[PDB]
Amino acid sequence: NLNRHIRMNFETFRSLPTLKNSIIPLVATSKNFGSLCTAIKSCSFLDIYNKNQLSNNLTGRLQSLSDLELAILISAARVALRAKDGSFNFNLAYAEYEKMIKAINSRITIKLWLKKDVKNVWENLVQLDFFTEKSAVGLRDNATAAFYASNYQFQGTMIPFDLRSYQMQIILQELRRIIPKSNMYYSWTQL
Amino acid sequence: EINELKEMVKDEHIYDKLVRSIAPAVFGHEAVKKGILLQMLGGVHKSTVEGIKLRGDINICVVGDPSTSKSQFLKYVVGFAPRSVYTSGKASAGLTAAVVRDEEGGDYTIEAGALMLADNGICCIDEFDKMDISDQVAIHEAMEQQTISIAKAGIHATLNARTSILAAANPVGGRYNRKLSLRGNLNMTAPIMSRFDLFFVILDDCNEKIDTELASHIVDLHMKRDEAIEPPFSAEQLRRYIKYARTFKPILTKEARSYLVEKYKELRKDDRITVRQLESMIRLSEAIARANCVDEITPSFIAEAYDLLRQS
Repeated sequence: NLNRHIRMNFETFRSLPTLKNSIIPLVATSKNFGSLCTAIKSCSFLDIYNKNQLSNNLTGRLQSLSDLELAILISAARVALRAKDGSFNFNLAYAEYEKMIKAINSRITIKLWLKKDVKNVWENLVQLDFFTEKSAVGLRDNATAAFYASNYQFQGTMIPFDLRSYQMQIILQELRRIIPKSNMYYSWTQL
Repeated sequence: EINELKEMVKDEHIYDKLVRSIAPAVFGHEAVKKGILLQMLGGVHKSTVEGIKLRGDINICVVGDPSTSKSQFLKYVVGFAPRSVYTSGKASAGLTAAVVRDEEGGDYTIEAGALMLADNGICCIDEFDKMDISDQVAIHEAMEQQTISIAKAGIHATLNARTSILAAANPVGGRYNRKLSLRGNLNMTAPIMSRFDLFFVILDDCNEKIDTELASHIVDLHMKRDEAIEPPFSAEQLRRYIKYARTFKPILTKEARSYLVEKYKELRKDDRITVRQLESMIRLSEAIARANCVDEITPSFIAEAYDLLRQS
């Protein structure tokens, strides 16, 4: 298995200090001699290690959200598929969200939330980077280019919160592959 | 016959076998089967407190993407209902009863055609959107008032024709987009879009769990008279049940009217919706009362019609 998993490191990374990084916890987590020999015989810790390195880039970001936070974002992409650039406002989300809700009860008991509360959920979604602002250069390269962006007063804050034209990070079609069919909104991943 | 009819009106699960036995060759689509089953029998048309007859019939129109099983219902109605005339629609005055001359007196006679051939039945028009403007305004002139008028050679004659239009339509591009409303995608004017009690929109995608069952049902149907298609009971008692429910004539109560005003407010809160959709759900209420064979209607059976209107 150790020879098997080194082959994976040859494939994607093909760089030794990446693999060299993995062994350092694997040889310090043992407490007696015989456990260490089984560890390099099993290499199951490398699975847990590659789990943790993966656990919150994009997928575990998605798995660790509640029922509403999925339902907002699922509506957020179904609006995003309609326009040509894919941009969508908060009112188009909410309207879409409401329309989506007006289908689950009629086909059957689910608390439809208000306007004044979705903003609190909408705050975490933009800082979970599932959305982006439409024209926002994220990080400047050096210091004096960033300092030239600090003095610049902006126009997007001067339009209100519910009209900052948010665009999409994770497209609608890819949501169907990650969201299991056991969830009720699986009919909404596909259009 | 009465021993089978009295046995079939004393149980409680008749309607659930009726919605899956009105079209045994079609997999899925219970709402379309519900509207097709309630569109065979109407109700409460009688006479208005003044002296004019109202539209007591159910109009059913099916829309959706290409290559579906929605024409199969079209092929079933005409093979099962005796009062059923089918037309291709694209290849169609004839629809609204055309005029032809006789040489004795050079006098006109009115041929029913698609529109007046059926009596207390279902006239089914496939491909409703490739028709012209003249036959569609003749259908609209035949639908505002339950009558058809023929004006030819100086004489004017109108007559009572009762029909339930089963209109099969398709979009302008074929694929149904959820981007906009029904009006811009159906591509027909408002008046001819009105006086329709129920619309059935069918959209398809890749959902393997029901798709494999649909493909297995399609390949299992392709054999010599399979039992897979078989319904819980045949059409032998269903024809006399349709006739027995047809001669019933039921009526509404006060609790149903008090729930109906709130249901009309709930349907208008979604906003076009006017008096015609209210008349369509009122006519569907006595049809579901006749199908479940209950005289004085309770609002719990009208709640399923409210859910059917909410499902559309």
